[PDB]
Amino acid sequence: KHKILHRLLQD
Amino acid sequence: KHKILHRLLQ
Amino acid sequence: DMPVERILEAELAVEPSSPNDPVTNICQAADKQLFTLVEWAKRIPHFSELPLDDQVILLRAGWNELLIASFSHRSIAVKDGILLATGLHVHRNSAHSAGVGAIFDRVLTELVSKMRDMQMDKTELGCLRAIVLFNPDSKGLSNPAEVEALREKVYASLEAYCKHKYPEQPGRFAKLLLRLPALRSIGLKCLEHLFFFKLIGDTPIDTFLMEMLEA
Amino acid sequence: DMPVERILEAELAVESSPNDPVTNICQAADKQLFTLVEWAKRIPHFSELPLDDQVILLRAGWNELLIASFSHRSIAVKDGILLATGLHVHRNSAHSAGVGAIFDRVLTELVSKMRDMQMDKTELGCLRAIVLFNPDSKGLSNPAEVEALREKVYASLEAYCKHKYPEQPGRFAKLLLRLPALRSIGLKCLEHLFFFKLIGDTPIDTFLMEMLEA
Ligand SMILES: Cc1ccc(-c2ccccc2)cc1-c1cc(/C=C/C(=O)O)ccc1O
Ligand SMILES: Cc1ccc(-c2ccccc2)cc1-c1cc(/C=C/C(=O)O)ccc1O
Ligand SMILES: [Cl-]
Ligand SMILES: [Cl-]
Repeated sequence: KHKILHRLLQD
Repeated sequence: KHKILHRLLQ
Repeated sequence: DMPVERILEAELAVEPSSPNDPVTNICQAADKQLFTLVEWAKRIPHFSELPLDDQVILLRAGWNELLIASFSHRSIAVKDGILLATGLHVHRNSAHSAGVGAIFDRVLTELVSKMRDMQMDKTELGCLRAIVLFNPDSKGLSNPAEVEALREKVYASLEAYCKHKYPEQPGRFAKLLLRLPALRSIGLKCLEHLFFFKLIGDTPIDTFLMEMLEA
Repeated sequence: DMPVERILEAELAVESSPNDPVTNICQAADKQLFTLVEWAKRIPHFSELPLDDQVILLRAGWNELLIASFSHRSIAVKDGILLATGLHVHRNSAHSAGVGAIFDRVLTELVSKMRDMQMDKTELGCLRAIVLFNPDSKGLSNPAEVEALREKVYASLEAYCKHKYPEQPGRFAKLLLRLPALRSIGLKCLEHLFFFKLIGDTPIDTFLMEMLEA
């Protein structure tokens, strides 16, 4: 999974 | 000993 | 175009004993500051223009040095210690009692005290961190050249800032840059500690910090 | 005074079994340590430091100093490293010997970058001199003196860069921003070397072994 960073970047 | 370096620096 | 003023704004927008306390506090603080790091990076000119996958690569490759730079500069005021973002002051005896004594000593001698002695200001800090963010060596970038170009713009603006602000110190810009090798090897040693904290269960699970370690 | 011409003089004065690359790496590193001492003596003012500080500096920096040199030596090699033994290490061979990941990093972060910017021997020598005069080295009797020598080197390099490459105002900065990669590559190479020692690949009683156990 490991998408904490992606979602934060996406606003 | 570990003085290889020391002797070469002379 | 890369104005130091925007980089300063980014800095100012985000940045105002048990032997177990330092490790607990370090894990809490690192996780806290990761969420804050994302807000910082988005405020750096042109970072948000990069492809999403590249922004991810750059933050995954740089977060640790980025945070180490920040807590080091924050600590300029502390007497012989570190100021974590949790408000905890790690001092020498506690750091050694916690198993992070040797890196404590290196951080003070190689980063905090050098930052303190030259009076590194927040514009200079922010430009150095922007340089680390825009790391063209990061693996997997879709266009290392545009990241390299952004890095070049940062240190161009940085040099001009230093020469315009500290005209009497011609070597100041080089001196700033030459603190990045220390930042690199201190980051590696801090990271090595984290992995050991993870192995033995000191790190809280299911965090943004754990994602950086597992990704 | 720190004339860039002396530093170039110092540079010019000195410069398929899975098991071949490691054997050759150890033989090459040991060989180049003897040459490194003669190089360091040719760097202005190094020989005037106290002996104990000269020892500290070379023990703190020999690894990055040798990596800088074989990386620059390899600019002409096609996708490979030219070791001081004469062995050309190429990618498949490096991976079969257990040094694949560091091979890739050295090519992408040092050799290719040295090649693309056409780093010249004076620039290499000044970077190595900066590495040599490392004021962070632990135990120096007088870090401030070593920092002063470092400062003289990069002042001289900067001015060299501005008078030889007027069109490239960022060149001086670019040279320095290759030191962080040299630092982490050095750390990885050193980790390999302690593993080669652990498992008995390193020959004993050598000058390389003295660096690892001093
Ligand atoms: C992992 C680690 C291990 C050890 C250390 C350490 C320990 C004693 C003295 C100096 C440093 C710091 C971090 C770390 C903290 C932070 C906290 C930052 C903040 O509080 O602002 C971020 C990244 C890190 O790698
Ligand atoms: C230890 C190590 C481990 C791995 C590597 C390596 C492996 C594959 C590709 C690139 C590098 C080099 C050295 C090393 C060699 C030398 C040889 C230098 C020369 O031939 O001039 C000196 C210092 C060193 O740390
Ligand atoms: Cl320095
Ligand atoms: Cl760079």
